[PDB]
Amino acid sequence: SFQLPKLSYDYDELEPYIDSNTLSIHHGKHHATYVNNLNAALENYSELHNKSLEELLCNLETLPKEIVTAVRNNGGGHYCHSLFWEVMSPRGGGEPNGDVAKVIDYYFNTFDNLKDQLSKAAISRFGSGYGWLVLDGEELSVMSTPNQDTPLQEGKIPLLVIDVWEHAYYLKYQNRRPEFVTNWWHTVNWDRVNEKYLQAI
Amino acid sequence: SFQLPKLSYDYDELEPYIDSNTLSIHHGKHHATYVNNLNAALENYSELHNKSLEELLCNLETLPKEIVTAVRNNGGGHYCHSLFWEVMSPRGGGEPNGDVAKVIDYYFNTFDNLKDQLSKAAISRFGSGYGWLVLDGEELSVMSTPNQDTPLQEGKIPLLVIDVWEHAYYLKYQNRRPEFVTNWWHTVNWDRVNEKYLQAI
Ligand SMILES: [Mn+2]
Ligand SMILES: [Mn+2]
Repeated sequence: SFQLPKLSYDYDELEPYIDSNTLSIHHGKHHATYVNNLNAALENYSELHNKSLEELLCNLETLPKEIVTAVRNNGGGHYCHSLFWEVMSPRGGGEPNGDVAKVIDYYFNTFDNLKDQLSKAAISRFGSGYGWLVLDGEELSVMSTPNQDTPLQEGKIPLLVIDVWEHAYYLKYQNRRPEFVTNWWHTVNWDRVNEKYLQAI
Repeated sequence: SFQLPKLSYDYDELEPYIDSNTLSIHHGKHHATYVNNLNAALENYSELHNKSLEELLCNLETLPKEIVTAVRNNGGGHYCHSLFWEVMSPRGGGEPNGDVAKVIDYYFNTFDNLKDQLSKAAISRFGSGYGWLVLDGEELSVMSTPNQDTPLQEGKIPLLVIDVWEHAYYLKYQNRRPEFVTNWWHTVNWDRVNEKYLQAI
């Protein structure tokens, strides 16, 4: 039922920021595996077949105990990676544009300050996880999550995410997570972020 | 003044099971960083300068709140990597020997069954962490931990450990964690596992 989304670009089109082999494995093995495991967990619970990915991740307590973890982990993996691919682009980078640029300045004063704060949140996530920009009411804030956990469980709406699982960066950057994060800003699709923000409100 | 331990073997000596680049970075960068951050956290707390690593990690609940996470994470990293290196060897692999082989048969029926159980525990540890063989009273058992957490916390004594942080295996095995686990078995220093068992009594 859940499907692996096609990327908007080819596996070599985020070079040199993200290497081609990594993008192909990260999408075609890691993300594909979360989708397949999510579908396996839900196969035999047809009462859940019409839940959207968001509904599942917003209501994890109410699932059968046999599958809550599988849905948390693989549903999370599906959600997080799907957003990650959407917010990068072969012609991204630079400063925010559109309506969201304005709300960014409102809450962070400058874009450079947002970049500093999200970068710190991502680098400071110990072990596997993500850094996030979220809408919490009218407010923009930065946070991190462990593993494939998401902000939806907390009522916050993701606009932008960076994957700091070691698989996201180890082939090119090895232990140098901060160098990966510095490079990742060059890929950011501010057009798509602005679309996510409008959707959110 | 914790120190990075010397390996018992050169960086190319676990080939072809673990690549030399990985071994060099994993010991010389990752493990070194945990040691350096551990020493940095303890520097301002003179009370603690004579506590052993085992003491620190068995009594986290009592450290200053300003540094407990730093000690858990970096003390953990030094403990876990220090054991990881001593349980592998260029002479390792195969079926267990010595007294521990008899205790393995006693609790698992056969060694092949221990191997299945520990491999499963390592593979199923979602995110970053470790798989362990521990002594829990007189009884030996298999478990996993997240991040740089150890069984000491819980009163159990480590005899053997596998690192399943992605940094342990990504350069050679990428997403194929099961393949990495299969190869790691060819490295196991059963002499050292035996010594750790005898001491655990
Ligand atoms: Mn990922
Ligand atoms: Mn490690």
